[PDB]
Amino acid sequence: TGGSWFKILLFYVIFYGCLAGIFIGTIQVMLLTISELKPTYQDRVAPPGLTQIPQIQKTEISFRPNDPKSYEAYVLNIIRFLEKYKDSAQKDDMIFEDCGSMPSEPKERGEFNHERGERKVCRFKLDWLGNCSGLNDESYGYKEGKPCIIIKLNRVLGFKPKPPKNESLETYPLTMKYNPNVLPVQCTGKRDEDKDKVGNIEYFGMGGFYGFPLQYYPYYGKLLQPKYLQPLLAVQFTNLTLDTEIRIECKAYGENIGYSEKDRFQGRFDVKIEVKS
Amino acid sequence: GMDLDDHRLSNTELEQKYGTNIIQGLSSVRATELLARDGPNTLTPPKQTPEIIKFLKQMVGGFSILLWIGAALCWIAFVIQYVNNSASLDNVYLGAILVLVVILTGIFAYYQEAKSTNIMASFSKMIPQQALVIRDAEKKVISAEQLVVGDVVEIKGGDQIPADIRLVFSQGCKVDNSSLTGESEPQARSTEFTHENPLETKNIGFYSTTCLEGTATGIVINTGDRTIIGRIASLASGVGSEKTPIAIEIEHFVHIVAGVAVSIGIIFFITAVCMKYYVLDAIIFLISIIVANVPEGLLATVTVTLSLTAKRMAKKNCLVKNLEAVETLGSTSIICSDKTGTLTQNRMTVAHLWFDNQIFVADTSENQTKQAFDQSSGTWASLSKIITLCNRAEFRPGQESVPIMKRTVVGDASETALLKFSEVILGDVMGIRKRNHKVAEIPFNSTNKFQLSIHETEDPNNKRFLVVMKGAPERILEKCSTIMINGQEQPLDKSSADSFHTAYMELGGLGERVLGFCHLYLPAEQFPQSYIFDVDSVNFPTSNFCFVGLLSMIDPPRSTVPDAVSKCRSAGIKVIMVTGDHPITAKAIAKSVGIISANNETVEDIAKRRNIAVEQVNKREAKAAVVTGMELKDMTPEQLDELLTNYQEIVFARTSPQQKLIIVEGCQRQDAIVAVTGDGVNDSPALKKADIGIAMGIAGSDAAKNAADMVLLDDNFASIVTGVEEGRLIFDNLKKTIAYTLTSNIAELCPFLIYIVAGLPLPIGTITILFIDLGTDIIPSIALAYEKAESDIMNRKPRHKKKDRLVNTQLAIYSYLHIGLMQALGGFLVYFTVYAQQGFWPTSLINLRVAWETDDINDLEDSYGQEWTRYQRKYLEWTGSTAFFVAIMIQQIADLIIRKTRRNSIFQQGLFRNKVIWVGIASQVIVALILSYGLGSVPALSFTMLRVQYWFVAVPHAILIWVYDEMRKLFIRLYPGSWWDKNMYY
Ligand SMILES: CCCCCCCC/C=C/CCCCCCCC(=O)OC[C@H](COP(=O)(O)OCC[N+](C)(C)C)OC(=O)CCCCCCC/C=C/CCCCCCCC
Ligand SMILES: CCCCCCCC/C=C\CCCCCCCC(=O)O[C@H](COC(=O)CCCCCCC/C=C/CCCCCCCC)COP(=O)(O)OCC[N+](C)(C)C
Ligand SMILES: CC(C)CCC[C@@H](C)[C@H]1CC[C@H]2[C@@H]3CC=C4C[C@@H](O)CC[C@]4(C)[C@H]3CC[C@]12C
Ligand SMILES: CC(C)CCC[C@@H](C)[C@H]1CC[C@H]2[C@@H]3CC=C4C[C@@H](O)CC[C@]4(C)[C@H]3CC[C@]12C
Ligand SMILES: *[C@@H]1O[C@H](CO)[C@@H](O)[C@H](O)[C@H]1NC(C)=O
Ligand code: ALF
Ligand SMILES: [K+]
Ligand SMILES: [K+]
Ligand SMILES: [K+]
Ligand SMILES: [Mg+2]
Repeated sequence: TGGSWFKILLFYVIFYGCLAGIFIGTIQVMLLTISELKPTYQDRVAPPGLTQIPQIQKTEISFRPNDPKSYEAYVLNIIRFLEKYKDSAQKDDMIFEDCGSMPSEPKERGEFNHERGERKVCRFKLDWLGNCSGLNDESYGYKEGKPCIIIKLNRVLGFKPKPPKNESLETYPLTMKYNPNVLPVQCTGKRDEDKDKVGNIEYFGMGGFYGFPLQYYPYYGKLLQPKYLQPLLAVQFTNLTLDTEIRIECKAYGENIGYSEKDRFQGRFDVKIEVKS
Repeated sequence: GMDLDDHRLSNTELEQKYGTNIIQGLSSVRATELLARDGPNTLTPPKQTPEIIKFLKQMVGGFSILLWIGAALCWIAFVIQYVNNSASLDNVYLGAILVLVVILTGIFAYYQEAKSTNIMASFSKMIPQQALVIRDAEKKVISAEQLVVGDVVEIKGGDQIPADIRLVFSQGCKVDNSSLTGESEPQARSTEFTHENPLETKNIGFYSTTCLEGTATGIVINTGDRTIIGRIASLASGVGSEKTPIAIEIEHFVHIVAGVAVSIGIIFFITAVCMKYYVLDAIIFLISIIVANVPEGLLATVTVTLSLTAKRMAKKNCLVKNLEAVETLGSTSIICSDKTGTLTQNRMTVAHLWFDNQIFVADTSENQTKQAFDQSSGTWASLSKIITLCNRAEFRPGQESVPIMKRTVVGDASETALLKFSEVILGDVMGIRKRNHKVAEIPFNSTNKFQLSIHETEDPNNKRFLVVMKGAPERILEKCSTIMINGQEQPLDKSSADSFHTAYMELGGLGERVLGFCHLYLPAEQFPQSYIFDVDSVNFPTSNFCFVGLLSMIDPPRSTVPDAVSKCRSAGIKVIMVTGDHPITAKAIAKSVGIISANNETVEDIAKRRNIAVEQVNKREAKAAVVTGMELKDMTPEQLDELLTNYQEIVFARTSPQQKLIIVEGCQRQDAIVAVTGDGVNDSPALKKADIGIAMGIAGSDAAKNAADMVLLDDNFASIVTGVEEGRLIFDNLKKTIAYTLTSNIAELCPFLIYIVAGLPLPIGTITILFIDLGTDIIPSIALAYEKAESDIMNRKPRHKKKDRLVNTQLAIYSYLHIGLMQALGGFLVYFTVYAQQGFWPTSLINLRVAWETDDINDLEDSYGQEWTRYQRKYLEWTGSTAFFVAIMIQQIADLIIRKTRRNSIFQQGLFRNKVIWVGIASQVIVALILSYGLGSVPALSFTMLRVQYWFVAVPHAILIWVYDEMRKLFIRLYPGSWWDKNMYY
């Protein structure tokens, strides 16, 4: 009947309202515990991953230098990423500070508290990415056999990378080791066969060192330190076999940095490049 | 189907009809032609479907259709994944799991699916192999199969009748029709048309019946299936393929669940299609919905609980052939029971004996050791002596320690009854009989209806002759000159004759075989000790006797039968007695047992009391009715329905097996579950037709056991009430288990709907819900079946089959909406807690699934600006799924706690009363711990190790569920029928 329907509908409305109220109350109580400054746990994102700028589909970079459309996607994506790194975007000194042009020790900029307002960010100029800044170079590197990829380290809040100790020889004599304020990064053929065809690799970083300067870290979470610019390391090959697909792996070496077999992008690369003549 | 019975025909008419001669008989060539035309004289076995066909048919019953559809969708999704290269897999696992679940459910259902088999083998003891038939005017032993209608057959004593024959030359032939009527009393045979009904014609022998004594010659009139036994076998075997009430309720529940699942799947598939969704995601979501909506372990749990109840009942000496028969009993509305052998010991015994002008009552128990009925009074010694000496029955050798009631006696039924009585009361008659040198003259004949035996007393003082006489009371009285009362032999007078006549009338009206006992003393003057005697009745007198006592035999009911009948009637079950015995005995036994109440009276009784014609008395007053076979024969179905509706207590007498089946069908037409109890071949059709058929163990025939769903090995009638209680309890516990499973079904279902709608990261995977269904919910579901009764089960009336269903709307509404949503909310709280602590706030998860699942993206930004790789995102997703599963388990613990009672509070029922509940809780916790740590330690099946706090996040929601359910039940108890009991109660 109409009356019974009204009574039942009223009961269900009240019951569901109470259920929703309890759910939202429990959610708010839980949220009170978490802090907007720093995450409660960093188990999953503890060891930062390594990622490339071109953002390619399946770790494959295949293009023909003759046809612009082949590399237009990569060039556009690289430009989109690098847009915020232009010197014009850092003209404001209220939040950007001209930090040392030479790698320095990580600089603690305070604690994770709402006091001290915001934090300043060490600016990063595109000039250090020689041959890949795009200032003088056109289409960056994607001319005949000159692929260029920008390597960046995944942002982890309150993370200070530790360069490998000089106790053990990392690799071939680096000469410019400078472990105090640089995190080494190296790129080599994935398998023995690839090393023959990969040719040579050119690294462009801040001050000429092949790694991320430590002065930029630690990151402060995009709330205390908005507009944060992470350091970049541009890699350009400039010589590799034509019409042959090369598997290239880039690795970041550090005592703090870790690796995993399950996760291929945890401090390592798996990138395949093929320049179709 | 030759229903045109022909027994009124004379010998010449039979010869003309069948073209045969009594002297000549059928010719060999004619016999062969008739064999070719009609066929062999054998019962054709019924067609049995191969067990393999049944097993395969079991692969589509229940939810198996939905599971097959899900497996097909999983295969399609895997093919699509292979085409668009993706090594994710995880779909082949789902398909294999679904196929295995289907196979397991099919096996369980098959083991639960009745017994099948055949009943023709039961007639092996009957159906004699060979017979004597006259061919070409000569007698030759021929196999019964070759026997054909028309030929002349001769039957001696102690052999089975070769086929349905019409006796033509019978000399004192006696036959046993226990197969047809169910009564073992020998029936006299003759060659004249006595009764119109062929079953009682008295001049037709029946196939498979036994000729007790005498010789007769008959002409075959039916063979094979055309015989009465053949038709009974056809009815017993052919019919009997129907669904039990529990199966119907399970089918209704399956229909409800499948309809809900299909409707939700269609609606949300259309919605996803109209939301710009790839067919791959649509099929994945469809598979998830199908898995969530189908309770996989419910049917297997039901089978297991039924098996457990069957095991307990078998331990109670109540064998259960068909598994569903445990539930079928209980919820029964009508009980049609056989009189002889079922409600009665089937052993003729003396019940009442009248002497000294007053009635005594004698114990009729089968296990009774002795009884006393004013034995101290005089006139008892003479009766004891007359009973002991005037008897011919003897105990079989080797029965020293065997109980006297359970002993075997070689003699007439009445003679055996008197022998048992004398042994119980007097003592060892062998010594007493030996003491007296009985004279071989013991003449007894049917026409005489009296038998006398001359004896000489063993008393040294008297040492005189003692003559003992018993027989029909009337002729015994008219051979009685005086009656001995308390020793003195008072001369027979008008007053004494009137008292004797009244006592005989009352005893006969109680449906008892009354026999008169009298003896005379022979002084030595007339007949000296050496005087020789002749059995020709010429050497001794045969009149002027001294009547002593009178006694009757009733074949009393079983000791426990009356109490069981009273309890069944008090439980709201209507008890109807259908018997093939005479109406007087049936009515007497019904009154004694309690089928007919003492105050209740029949229309004939009312007319007799008012001394008016039967038609004059209005039928409204009469509350009991006794219907003979003929009245039921000439009764339209509407009249039968009206009779069943109007009369609370009904007794059917002189009913053939077809009439028993008709009565059962008429009872079933009133939307009533009928249970039939029998122990005879004539009960086979009724046992098959009835919803549940109980056959007596020791006294039951092989046919009754083969056609019976339940067997009482110990022949105790209280097993009926025990089974009623067990069935009602099983029904309640099944309701509880079904609700328990449905709650978790909805709890699993909700997350997928939210995932599709709001685009959150997958809160829970399909494999996780499969583990919930086939893991933690098994032991609790079985434990819920051990719950004790909340109230008095018997007090409630039987549940209506139509109005009351196992799964009703209130149960589904409560399980799906009320409790399912609470568990979904608790799981979502745990899920949001898991995600937020890692840097993903709840508001950032909206519409994030598309980017979350993109394998190309390895720098997804969270609420704190951190970047996540693809693998880390999926590991966090697995952690959230595991947390959701653990929350569901934690809330299912409280779900079980609340579900263990439907009306009582947990305080009244007792938390620790049922230990299987705690076993199930421990099983849930152990399974969750294993799946979270053992599995998941190495990430597998979307399981990952959980932090400690994630186990206890959902506890408050479980507490809230328990509090809400307790408040609901409290308000139900406080206010019965106040719009809260009507709606909230399930
Ligand atoms: C948006 C996504 C939501 C997902 C949440 C889960 C939704 C799943 C819900 C499932 C509900 C299934 C209902 C099953 C019905 C069984 C049908 C049936 O065979 O029942 C038998 C009954 C017999 O009754 P009786 O004679 O014993 O009664 C006697 C009454 N006395 C006491 C007054 C005499 O027949 C009846 O009563 C008539 C029963 C009629 C049932 C009408 C159902 C109407 C619609 C329900 C949809 C629910 C939507 C919920 C949305 C929630 C969003 C938050
Ligand atoms: C069928 C679906 C029907 C419902 C659809 C609802 C759609 C809602 C979508 C958008 C509305 C956004 C408007 C508010 C945003 C701005 C304010 C704000 O963002 O405040 C937010 C907080 O909020 C609140 O306190 C109130 C709680 C809001 C909870 C929202 C949960 C959304 C999830 C919904 C799925 C539920 C599924 C349930 C299924 C059950 C089936 C039976 C932001 O807090 P925070 O993260 O910065 O806190 C950081 C920590 N602290 C606060 C200490 C600084
Ligand atoms: C809020 C809207 C959009 C969705 C939920 C609507 C709820 C209130 C509806 C959906 C199904 C409805 C129920 C369907 C069936 C019955 C059984 C009937 O004998 C009494 C009413 C009752 C119990 C209804 C009550 C109201 C109900 C629960
Ligand atoms: C808004 C949307 C999600 C609500 C969906 C509710 C659907 C699934 C509900 C509402 C009414 C329900 C039906 C009510 C009656 C019957 C008849 C029964 O013999 C089979 C189940 C079936 C067919 C039910 C299936 C589930 C059902 C269709
Ligand atoms: C790359 O940069 C170097 C200077 O660092 C310059 O000499 C060279 O010409 C550049 N490459 C090309 C192709 O011009
Ligand atoms: F004992 Al019956 F029919 F009376 F089987
Ligand atoms: K399910
Ligand atoms: K049956
Ligand atoms: K379930
Ligand atoms: Mg019987």
